[PDB]
Amino acid sequence: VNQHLCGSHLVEALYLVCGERGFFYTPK
Amino acid sequence: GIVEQCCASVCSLYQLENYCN
Ligand SMILES: [Cu+2]
Repeated sequence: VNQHLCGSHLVEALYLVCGERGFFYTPK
Repeated sequence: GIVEQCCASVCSLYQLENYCN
């Protein structure tokens, strides 16, 4: 399902999705 | 980009996978 994700809620979602792979958080 | 799109618009968890290492 589609997501409305701002601020810290976006990095939680990144953490969940990527897990041990890790991720980059790169705003504009 | 993703940070803006997810917040200003909406995004999918599949779109988020593009940001995994
Ligand atoms: Cu909140």
